Amino acid sequence: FPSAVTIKSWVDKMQEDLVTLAKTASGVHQLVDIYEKYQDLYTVEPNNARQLVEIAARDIEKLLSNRSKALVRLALEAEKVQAAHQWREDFASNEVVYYNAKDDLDPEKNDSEPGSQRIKPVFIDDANFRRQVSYQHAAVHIPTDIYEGSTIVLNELNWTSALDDVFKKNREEDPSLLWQVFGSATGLARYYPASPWVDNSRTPNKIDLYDVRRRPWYIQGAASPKDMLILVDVSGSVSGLTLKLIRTSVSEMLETLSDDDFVNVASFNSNAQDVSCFQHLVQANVRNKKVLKDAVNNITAKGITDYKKGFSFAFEQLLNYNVSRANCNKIIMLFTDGGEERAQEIFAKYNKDKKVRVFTFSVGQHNYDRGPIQWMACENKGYYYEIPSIGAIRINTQEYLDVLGRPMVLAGDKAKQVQWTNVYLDALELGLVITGTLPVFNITGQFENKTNLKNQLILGVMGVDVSLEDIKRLTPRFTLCPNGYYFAIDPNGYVLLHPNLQPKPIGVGIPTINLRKRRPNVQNPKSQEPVTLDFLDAELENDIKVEIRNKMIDGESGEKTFRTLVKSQDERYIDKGNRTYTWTPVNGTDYSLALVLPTYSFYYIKAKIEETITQARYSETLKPDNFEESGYTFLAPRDYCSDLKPSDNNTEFLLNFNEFIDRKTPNNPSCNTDLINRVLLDAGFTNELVQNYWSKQKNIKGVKARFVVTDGGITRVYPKEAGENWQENPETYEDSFYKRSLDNDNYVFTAPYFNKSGPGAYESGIMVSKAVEIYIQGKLLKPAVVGIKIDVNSWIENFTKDCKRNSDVMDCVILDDGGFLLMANHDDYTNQIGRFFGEIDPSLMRHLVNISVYAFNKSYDYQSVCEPGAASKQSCITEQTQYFFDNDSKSFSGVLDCGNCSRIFHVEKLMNTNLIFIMVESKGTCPCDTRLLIQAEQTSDGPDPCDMVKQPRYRKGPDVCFDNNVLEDYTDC
Amino acid sequence: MQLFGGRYDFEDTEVRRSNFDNFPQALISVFQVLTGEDWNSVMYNGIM
Ligand SMILES: *[C@@H]1O[C@H](CO)[C@@H](O[C@@H]2O[C@H](CO)[C@@H](O[C@@H]3O[C@H](CO)[C@@H](O)[C@H](O)[C@H]3NC(C)=O)[C@H](O)[C@H]2NC(C)=O)[C@H](O)[C@H]1NC(C)=O
Ligand SMILES: *[C@@H]1O[C@H](CO)[C@@H](O[C@@H]2O[C@H](CO)[C@@H](O[C@@H]3O[C@H](CO)[C@@H](O)[C@H](O)[C@@H]3O)[C@H](O)[C@H]2NC(C)=O)[C@H](O)[C@H]1NC(C)=O
Ligand SMILES: *[C@@H]1O[C@H](CO)[C@@H](O[C@@H]2O[C@H](CO)[C@@H](O[C@@H]3O[C@H](CO)[C@@H](O)[C@H](O)[C@@H]3O)[C@H](O)[C@H]2NC(C)=O)[C@H](O)[C@H]1NC(C)=O
Ligand SMILES: *[C@@H]1O[C@H](CO)[C@@H](O[C@@H]2O[C@H](CO)[C@@H](O)[C@H](O)[C@H]2NC(C)=O)[C@H](O)[C@H]1NC(C)=O
Ligand SMILES: *[C@@H]1O[C@H](CO)[C@@H](O[C@@H]2O[C@H](CO)[C@@H](O)[C@H](O)[C@H]2NC(C)=O)[C@H](O)[C@H]1NC(C)=O
Ligand SMILES: *[C@@H]1O[C@H](CO)[C@@H](O[C@@H]2O[C@H](CO)[C@@H](O)[C@H](O)[C@H]2NC(C)=O)[C@H](O)[C@H]1NC(C)=O
Ligand SMILES: *[C@@H]1O[C@H](CO)[C@@H](O)[C@H](O)[C@H]1NC(C)=O
Ligand SMILES: *[C@@H]1O[C@H](CO)[C@@H](O)[C@H](O)[C@H]1NC(C)=O
Ligand SMILES: *[C@@H]1O[C@H](CO)[C@@H](O)[C@H](O)[C@H]1NC(C)=O
Ligand SMILES: *[C@@H]1O[C@H](CO)[C@@H](O)[C@H](O)[C@H]1NC(C)=O
Ligand SMILES: *[C@@H]1O[C@H](CO)[C@@H](O)[C@H](O)[C@H]1NC(C)=O
Ligand SMILES: *[C@@H]1O[C@H](CO)[C@@H](O)[C@H](O)[C@H]1NC(C)=O
Ligand SMILES: [Ca+2]
Ligand SMILES: [Ca+2]
Repeated sequence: FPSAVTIKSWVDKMQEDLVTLAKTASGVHQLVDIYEKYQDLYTVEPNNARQLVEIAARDIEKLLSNRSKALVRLALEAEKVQAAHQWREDFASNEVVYYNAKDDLDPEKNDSEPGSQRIKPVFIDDANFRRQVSYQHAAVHIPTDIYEGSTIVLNELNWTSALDDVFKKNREEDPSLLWQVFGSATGLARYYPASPWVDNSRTPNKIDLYDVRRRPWYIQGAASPKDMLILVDVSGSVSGLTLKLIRTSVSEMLETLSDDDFVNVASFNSNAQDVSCFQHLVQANVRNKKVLKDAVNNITAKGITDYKKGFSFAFEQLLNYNVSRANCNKIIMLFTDGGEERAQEIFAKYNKDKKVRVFTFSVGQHNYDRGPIQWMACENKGYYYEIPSIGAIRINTQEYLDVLGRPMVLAGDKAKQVQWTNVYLDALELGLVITGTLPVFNITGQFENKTNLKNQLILGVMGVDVSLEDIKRLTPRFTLCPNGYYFAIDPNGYVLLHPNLQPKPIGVGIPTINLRKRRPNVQNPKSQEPVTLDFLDAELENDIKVEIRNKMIDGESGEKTFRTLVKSQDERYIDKGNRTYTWTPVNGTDYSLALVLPTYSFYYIKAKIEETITQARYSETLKPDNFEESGYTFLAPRDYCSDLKPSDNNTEFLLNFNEFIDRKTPNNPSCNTDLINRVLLDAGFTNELVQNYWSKQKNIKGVKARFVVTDGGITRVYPKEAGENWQENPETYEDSFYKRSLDNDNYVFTAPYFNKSGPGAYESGIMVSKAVEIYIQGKLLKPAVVGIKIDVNSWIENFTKDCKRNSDVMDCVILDDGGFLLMANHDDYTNQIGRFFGEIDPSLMRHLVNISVYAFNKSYDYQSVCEPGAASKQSCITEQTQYFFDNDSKSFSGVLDCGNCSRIFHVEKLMNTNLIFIMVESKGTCPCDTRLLIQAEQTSDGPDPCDMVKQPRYRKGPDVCFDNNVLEDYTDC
Repeated sequence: MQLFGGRYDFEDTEVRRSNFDNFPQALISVFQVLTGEDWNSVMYNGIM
């Protein structure tokens, strides 16, 4: 075996050759010099991490206050208009004129429904609405199973019409408003502007299941956070249809709970016990609700009924106070059929003060006595419901919120506070939005106090949508580093704004489907859950990030600098870099805003170009006519002006940009001059580099293509023949190699992908990049990243010319930090370049991760596409693994044994590069193989959710809530 | 009532009115079998 001195000499020669190749081909020092040669076309401006967050927080607060102003107007006008409603009964004389959505657009429909007159809108297209909308009137959505033309419905359409004027006034005051909707307690929904419903009734094979009463914003604004305990009867007599209906009803009731509510499901048959592994109230987020649903769809009916034991168990669980709780609305929901014992002594013993509401449900068709459960219902300030079939479940499992809102109504003007929901997906296909809610009270005879009977219920909820794109426009990122970003958090740990939050729904568990019980024409529901992603689930969890998150949850402002592990844009690498977190609270709301800025990013380049001819020359520079001369150019689709729009097509976007800058003057009366000036300056600098340096040596032996990517959005690949091989995002802020090069302080090798269609193995080459570092006045700046694509074959010749071609004695390979193969020694691994080393040599890879030359760690991705198994595409959790170097040590030596074998290895690390050199005896020396070490997205279901509830994350629930009012009547059941 | 009493706990939504859940319904079912009208459905329910 060759000794250490020989291998040090060999790897030193290889690293020197590669470093010289990259340095003298890319031209890092040339770009550095031309950046430092001018120092007059731009100025270096600080990025104050404190002022920026204050400015952004104030802008967000002002936007949300603006949105809340349009809510109080709607609420007051609706209350005033409804107070003076007449309630007629004969509508066939004076029809009701309204535009019913989810109706056909044919003028020849000839509806002629008695009591209603239709409207045919014009439906111009619109922006900020990726639909066609009409601003003249408001649309009305009525659920499919609710008949329009009822006396109840026709009266709502009669008085709610008065809201269109307020809708239009709200729009004309602020033209950036999204949907404004009134959700009625009768199932109606009147929203503005008018737009056809996404899913009409039965023109296709599909139907819609949209009741406004079950939407997250309505449920949030209709009552306060709950402490629910579902008590299920699993005695013998519920066997049959009533057990199946009980299971479905419990699932539907769970569907109405949010993250501020705490729930647990228990069952009783001569003995009370929990249905799952929780044993107390839990947060009722997506995962815990999924666990409860799974446990509920497993209960069987056997035994003798005993209400006293069940109610004792439920009350004791409601009296815990050892755990996190909403601590507002302690309620018990009993799912039974009928009995004979009312258990007066239990209610006297446990809630003689009536601090707990008891809602009772009679499920199924049966002959058992229902009097006792009605008495249980409307003795303890509750209500009584009957669920005889499946069609009754949806409407009966949601009406308990009418009772819970009575104290909120009796509170008066104290309860008219604006609340903002979690991030969810808009029902009209607008993206991720949040809604601000405000309840509307019924005040008839308020000045005379006549009835006050139906005045204890709310009329409905007003809502205003704010898209996450609206908030992101107030946190600009193009003066920051590609590694810098904003993110905002709830007083629940959930991210309002984060780079890793995606429009996909949050996945839970593993998606299991049965294709053999799937009728083709049934229109099954898709999803209704909100996109709640915790802050610790959006980045890598750390012991300091938890402290920072806890500190910014409870309304505190501070700053922090620490070392952290940064996952790359594509989940294949992990980098260690300094980051600074600056956070402040948003005053008006409960959100908290933080700005993540690395070092080397406290100063940015602000262009000071003022010569029109130079601007014109820089502009004509990035013209497609001379892509042969100055290199193929890409442009980042940023919002330079409101007229030209990005279009996911870089050639025609560049054409539009060129004609836009050349046709009208770059004075830009309504466009962003800073972005345009930066783009022009960077284009000029990159072209100067290309013409002066890259063009001199048109052909280089080992170099396939040379690229430069700069801040501003200019990318240049010198050989036009290499342009169509460039598969990187035109936006420089989304290029993984760019950010990796920014973090590291040396040359970075990016292994090509494997099993991907297109030229990526030999016709593209290996990519090496380095970040350009300039010094203007002793301040760090990393504006651009240069690099080259090196020939695979030329590198092979460099390598072979012991370590000999197709050697049957020794294996010599090169890996990057991440275990991806970049250079083999036998031409069988070489063909499968770009694979994880554990896919081809699992034993050595496992030993390497064991000797602590490779460090690895795992994370969960809660927004992934998953293929359903047997037990199109669905959403689930995938576990991601990334490998990275651990110590600074360079040389490691040892022997690994697998079944009385002996393979000697000696890994060596290349200086000033993220590569590593490994030599080992051939796999044919010892035919041993335990199992492959997979590095890929693996479909998963963890973590275990009923071990997190024992030590849950820090949380801060709402502090103001309304329950237990003396004036409440509670004589209804 | 002794044989098929409370044993019609079928999970499906389909309704079977002729059962033996209480004395009047058992009398009606026995009388219906006696007249012979549609007694095969009663037999099938008892078998299942
Ligand atoms: C591994 O491959 C490399 C490229 O694929 C080869 O690198 C070439 O080595 C030549 C010999 O040293 C260099 O020539 C030198 O170039 C510099 C400036 O370019 C001149 O100042 C030197 O005078 C000149 N050498 C002489 C003797 O005149 C090539 O420049 C260099 N290629 C590049 C792109 O830089 C390696 O040679 C090869 N490894 C081995 C072991 O051969
Ligand atoms: C609900 O529907 C009813 C009936 O369609 C609306 O009531 C109608 O309101 C209009 C205008 O307010 C009334 O017209 C008025 O007629 C009198 C003569 O009686 C005239 O002096 C006025 O100048 C005006 O033209 C109309 O008579 C009235 N209909 C009835 C039957 O009284 C009602 O406005 C609708 N609700 C809302 C909130 O719009
Ligand atoms: C808001 O509260 C008021 C009063 O609490 C409600 O008004 C009342 O509405 C009911 C209908 O549910 C009216 O009853 C009807 O009366 C007519 C005769 O006028 C009768 O023929 C009907 O069969 C029915 O009994 C009641 O008269 C009416 N009271 C007053 C003072 O107007 C109102 O409905 C509530 N708003 C909503 C949206 O529910
Ligand atoms: C949770 O509630 C239980 C109620 O039993 C508490 O447990 C008791 O705590 C007292 C406090 O001095 C002890 O004297 C008892 O011996 C405890 N009983 C049992 C069965 O352990 C408990 O303290 C509460 N808090 C926690 C964190 O468990
Ligand atoms: C609104 O937010 C601003 C943040 O800029 C708060 O202003 C600071 O508040 C702290 C705490 O009272 C003071 O120590 C600082 O001196 C304030 N800064 C300035 C520039 O005045 C402000 O207090 C918040 N509003 C309210 C009502 O608390
Ligand atoms: C991410 O990887 C890091 C590797 O540094 C893990 O942190 C190490 O965890 C082990 C096990 O407790 C400790 O012995 C090391 O001291 C830790 N390193 C440092 C620098 O503190 C971390 O646990 C991984 N994260 C996850 C979620 O697996
Ligand atoms: C909020 O409204 C005020 C008043 O019209 C306006 O000056 C301000 O620009 C608005 N803010 C936003 C973020 O639209
Ligand atoms: C991170 O900061 C520490 C201390 O400020 C410094 O020693 C280290 O070099 C920094 N990391 C990089 C990559 O510069
Ligand atoms: C994936 O790559 C492997 C090489 O290990 C090859 O055998 C297989 O055919 C490839 N499959 C696809 C779909 O590209
Ligand atoms: C692999 O790691 C485990 C974990 O400590 C260690 O006990 C074991 O000895 C390691 N294997 C070898 C061959 O050293
Ligand atoms: C690198 O790994 C060796 C073991 O191979 C260990 O002794 C050394 O401490 C590590 N270097 C560090 C932690 O800097
Ligand atoms: C390792 O030991 C086992 C049992 O002693 C033996 O069967 C096997 O052949 C040995 N390995 C080799 C390569 O001979
Ligand atoms: Ca029973
Ligand atoms: Ca017959």
